[PDB]
Amino acid sequence: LDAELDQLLQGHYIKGYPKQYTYFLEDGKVKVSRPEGVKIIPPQSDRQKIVLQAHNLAHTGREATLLKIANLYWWPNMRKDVVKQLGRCQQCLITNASNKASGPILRPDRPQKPFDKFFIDYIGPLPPSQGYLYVLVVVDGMTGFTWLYPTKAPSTSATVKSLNVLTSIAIPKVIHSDQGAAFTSSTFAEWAKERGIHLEFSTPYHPQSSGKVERKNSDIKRLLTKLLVGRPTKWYDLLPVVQLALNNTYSPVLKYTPHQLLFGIDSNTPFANQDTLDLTREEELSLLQEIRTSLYHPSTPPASSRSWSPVVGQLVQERVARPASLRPRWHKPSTVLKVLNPRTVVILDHLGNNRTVSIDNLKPTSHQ
Amino acid sequence: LDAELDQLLQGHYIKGYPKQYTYFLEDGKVKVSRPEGVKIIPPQSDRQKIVLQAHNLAHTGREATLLKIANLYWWPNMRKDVVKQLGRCQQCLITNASNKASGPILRPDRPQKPFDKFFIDYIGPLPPSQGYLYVLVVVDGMTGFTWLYPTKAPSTSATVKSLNVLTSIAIPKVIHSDQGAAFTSSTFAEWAKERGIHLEFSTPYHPQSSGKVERKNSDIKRLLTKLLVGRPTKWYDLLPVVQLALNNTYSPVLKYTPHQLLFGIDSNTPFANQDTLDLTREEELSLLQEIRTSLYHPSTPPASSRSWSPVVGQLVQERVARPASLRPRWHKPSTVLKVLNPRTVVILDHLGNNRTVSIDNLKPTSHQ
Amino acid sequence: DRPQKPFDKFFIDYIGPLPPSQGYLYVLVVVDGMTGFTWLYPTKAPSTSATVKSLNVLTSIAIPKVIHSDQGAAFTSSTFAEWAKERGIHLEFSTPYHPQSSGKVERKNSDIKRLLTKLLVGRPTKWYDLLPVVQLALNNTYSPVLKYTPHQLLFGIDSNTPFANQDTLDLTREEELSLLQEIR
Amino acid sequence: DRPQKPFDKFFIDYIGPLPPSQGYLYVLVVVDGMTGFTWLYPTKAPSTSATVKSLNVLTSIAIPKVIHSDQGAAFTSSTFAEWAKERGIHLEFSTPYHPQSSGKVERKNSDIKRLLTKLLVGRPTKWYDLLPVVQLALNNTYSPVLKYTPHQLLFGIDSNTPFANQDTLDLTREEELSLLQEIR
DNA sequence: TGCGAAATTCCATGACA
DNA sequence: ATTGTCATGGAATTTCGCA
DNA sequence: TGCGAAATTCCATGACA
DNA sequence: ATTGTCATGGAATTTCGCA
Ligand SMILES: O=C1c2c(ccc(O)c2O)CN1Cc1cccc(Cl)c1F
Ligand SMILES: O=C1c2c(ccc(O)c2O)CN1Cc1cccc(Cl)c1F
Ligand SMILES: [Mg+2]
Ligand SMILES: [Mg+2]
Ligand SMILES: [Mg+2]
Ligand SMILES: [Mg+2]
Ligand SMILES: [Mg+2]
Ligand SMILES: [Mg+2]
Ligand SMILES: [N+]
Ligand SMILES: [N+]
Ligand SMILES: [Zn+2]
Ligand SMILES: [Zn+2]
Repeated sequence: LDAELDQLLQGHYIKGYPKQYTYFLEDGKVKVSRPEGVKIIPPQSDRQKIVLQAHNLAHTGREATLLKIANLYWWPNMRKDVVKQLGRCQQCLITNASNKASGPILRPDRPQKPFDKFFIDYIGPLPPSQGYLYVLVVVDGMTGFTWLYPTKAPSTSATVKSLNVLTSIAIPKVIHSDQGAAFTSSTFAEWAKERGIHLEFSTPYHPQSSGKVERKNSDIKRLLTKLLVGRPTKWYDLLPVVQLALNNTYSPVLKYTPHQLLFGIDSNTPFANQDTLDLTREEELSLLQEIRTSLYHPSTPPASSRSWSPVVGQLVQERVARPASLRPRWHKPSTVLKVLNPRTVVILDHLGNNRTVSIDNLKPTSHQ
Repeated sequence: LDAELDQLLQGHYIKGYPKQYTYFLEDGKVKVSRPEGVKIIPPQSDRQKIVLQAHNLAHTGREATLLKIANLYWWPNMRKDVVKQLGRCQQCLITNASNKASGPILRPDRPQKPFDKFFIDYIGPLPPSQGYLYVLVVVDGMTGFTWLYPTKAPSTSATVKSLNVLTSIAIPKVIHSDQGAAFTSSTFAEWAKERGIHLEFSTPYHPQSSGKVERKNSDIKRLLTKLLVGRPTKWYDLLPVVQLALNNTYSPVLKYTPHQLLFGIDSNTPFANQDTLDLTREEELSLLQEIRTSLYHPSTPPASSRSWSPVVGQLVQERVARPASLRPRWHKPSTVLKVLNPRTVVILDHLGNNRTVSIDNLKPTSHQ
Repeated sequence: DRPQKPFDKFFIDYIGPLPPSQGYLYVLVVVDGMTGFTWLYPTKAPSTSATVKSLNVLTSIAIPKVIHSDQGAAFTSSTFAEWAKERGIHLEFSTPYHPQSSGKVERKNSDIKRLLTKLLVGRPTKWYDLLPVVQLALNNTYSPVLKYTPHQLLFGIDSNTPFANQDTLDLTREEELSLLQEIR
Repeated sequence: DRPQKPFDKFFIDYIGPLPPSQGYLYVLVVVDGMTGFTWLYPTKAPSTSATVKSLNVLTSIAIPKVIHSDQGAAFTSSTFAEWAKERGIHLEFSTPYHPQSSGKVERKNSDIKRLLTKLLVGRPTKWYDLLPVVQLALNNTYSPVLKYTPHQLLFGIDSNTPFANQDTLDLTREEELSLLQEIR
């Protein structure tokens, strides 16, 4: 108010208003002659309303708001008040984009053994082939060995059917999947408890987390496409072929095929490797154990020059999953309860629940 | 054939087969004792068939194919024959991904004057508001000044309606648009010739080329979203508001609003800048001409470490636009007729036509 | 006193009734005081409501500090005053029976009536479609008192449509003949 | 001569007819010669066609160099020979009336019949659903001659389902009682 | 103990929709 | 309560064949 | 002729679907 | 016959106020 501004019009020094400028009166308003021209100094009790009117014109950020205000006013530390408003504009906070990138991705260790961890997923809908529309893909984490099953839907019932056939071979310690309807059902839960299999889920809307199997999907679609060039897309009869072809393909970085990492010896397929012809099986299995433990493993890449990593108690916002036309892309702010690892957090969510989410589906809330 | 392989079994030196290895016979086949073990040396007349069978197992690239062959054979310069096959596999060439990035983007000069160049586009479908579903967006290249019109469809007829109203203000030299149905129609062509307006089109499927207006779309959707927070999405009545709000918003890098770049003086809007209060109009227009010519202009960023730039006569492939499920993502190879600029080419296309396409919708054909 | 600027003052007025054209009967006429730039809007009536609808289009491009009008009904209504106040536009009326503008504006307004008259003869029904071409004409017309057209003073640049054949704007023998026939 | 390996030789054979279960009547039995690993496939008939359908599933996981069988119709058909030739699998027949395998295989095949018999009593109709659990049992069963189970020899690792209670595999008093009743 | 060429390894690119 | 992946083909680097 | 703080400029991020 | 763009908010840098 006029408290400070009275005390100024005479010529006493108030902290923040630099002494070397002349602060007069005119038209009933305190003014000042600043290099850029003459500007009104409003009373402190007017300042928030001003910053707010300027910000609301087009819901602009720090500079674009300041330049509007600067047109008519000066006062000390304008941007501090501007930023105060930006931090409280519900509408800006939930609609604006982030400009900080996620921290560098983790490269989890490879499962130590075949059957320690299965990654599973559906591809589809594909063009109908014999009344089939999807493929269940099951990928052993350690070996890359992959099983394919054609289904009529990405349903729990068809998942259970196919895995009953698969697990006739071995039972896996863990099965990791995303949060598809087929995997999160209680039926599937029961099906797994019945066998002492642990169900592991990806954070929601984050397929990188099923990267092992997602990546194998690419190879499956790619080979299927090539085999189908200038033919009708009858893929059902090619699943078996694509399966065997891929399980027996070399990985240039590893120098092994998934079949070899699984069995330690080629079967009767074309170009079968014969290097262990003179070893006993037991010597062979010895060599396999060795090969398994020394496979190349990548490491987290450098962080980008403007990433953020979550701190306990920080205000962060979850990305809205399927945002309606003309609706905000972000949820209201929420707090980081726990930091599970540098790329995964638990938050106290938009209702009042605990949610485990990927850092890729969060931004840090701006202006604190 | 056995020509060279006879001449070898005795012990004479053939170019390519190193002398220090022992080349025997066994089971009716030429063999050799290589550090990795004993491998068959097939006759030259068998080699292509072998490379082909190995490649076809899963349509693998250079190394993953070589490792299959190496399992049973050795001969001199295996990879040369492998690469020869990869270059002829129709199926691999049109299905595989590229691994070379485009050259660095161009930053075309800003139009010199208001009305030299309009960039136009449709946003929508939006939620229906008064029976309206789209917005025609028209953006002046030089100033950023934007006009908005609500329409019932992205049609030629509604484009013509809106531009008749707009061009009551001025007629533009050029109107740049993408290849939407509404802009490529002969009716629209005629509508423009009637006024001595030149129609300029983006390369197909390359919205970056309309970047000026695409980018303005973002701001329009963003402000509309904020103004609609917890209200029904009744956007029709907000067009006028969003228009005026955006035309009068500062660009932090430029330090001017589009309205100022257009008129050189603010109108009676909030926070109107008053710096030229004492200038005559003519002095003002003098200052505007100055401000216009000295605006910040960005420059092409550094090339990525693995980009390609098109050379006349090169084999390149156009990306299929809307590729069906399980169908290739690339067209057959074609030849670069002319290099319009480093990011734009004319090619002799997949039928037999000339096409002007963006380097972003091409890969260079692999293995020459 | 500070020099005159664009957006300082808009002068508005109705012209009509005219023969119907695509359903319309009137032209709201807006002329910028400083530049002489003209905007024209077709309306169905000289009402506050039609005025507001039209000025809402214009004022989403630029807002005048002052609107000047005569004491037409549409302009003196308290709805129209509420509108103007909402946008911080001051209203300004010439005293009844005594219209006063500025010479520039007077002259501009004159040209507008003449150029209309000229094109409604022969096609008295097809003017709605012609309003665009009329405005470009008026705004690329050279002003004797200033060295410059309104386009030039508004935008500070030459125009891609110069109207180099400063027109007749005058009724020929065949037009006086079928205008004294149509209005008889 | 080189040491024996997995995939060197698969021994195949039919078991049935059995009481219908989900429409099925037979079990195709595949046993790896080196490891003693067992795969079981349920079929509707001992036909070439059912054999091919089933072996197509298995051979999309691993392909044997040799298939050994008796002179069953399904295995001596020229369709079955065409199939095998297409996949580079050599066929091998024991002379009629004189079945010969290997002791390991003989013993494995024995366990298979016994363990089946044991579970079809009480639920002679519910075996289709049980084939998974049976295979895991057979493949995690310890072999006296080798230090190792077939799971271990196939994959070179311990199994998440060890079958630590080496079973009875023997018919109790209440089972001999309702098996000599059901088959009477 | 060094050269030219081949073989191997490196790694940015892009797609799992 | 969880976490990216890896075929690909030019280019960079190392190894091979010979002296 | 140099300090501490404020003001300005820089610029990677991401969305135009 | 053509071609990316620019609001955003932390951080890096420069300028201001004072001595
Ligand atoms: O595969 C799926 C998938 C998706 C949504 C829901 C599901 O249930 C899925 O399985 C998206 N998606 C493709 C995809 C897009 C981008 C990055 C990666 Cl890594 C990727 F895999
Ligand atoms: O706006 C359009 C648009 C599209 C397809 C056909 C049209 O006619 C369009 O107008 C896609 N698109 C969004 C978009 C995606 C990615 C980059 C940029 Cl720059 C971008 F603008
Ligand atoms: Mg999924
Ligand atoms: Mg997936
Ligand atoms: Mg478009
Ligand atoms: Mg667009
Ligand atoms: Mg009047
Ligand atoms: Mg038999
Ligand atoms: N890990
Ligand atoms: N340019
Ligand atoms: Zn806001
Ligand atoms: Zn191929």
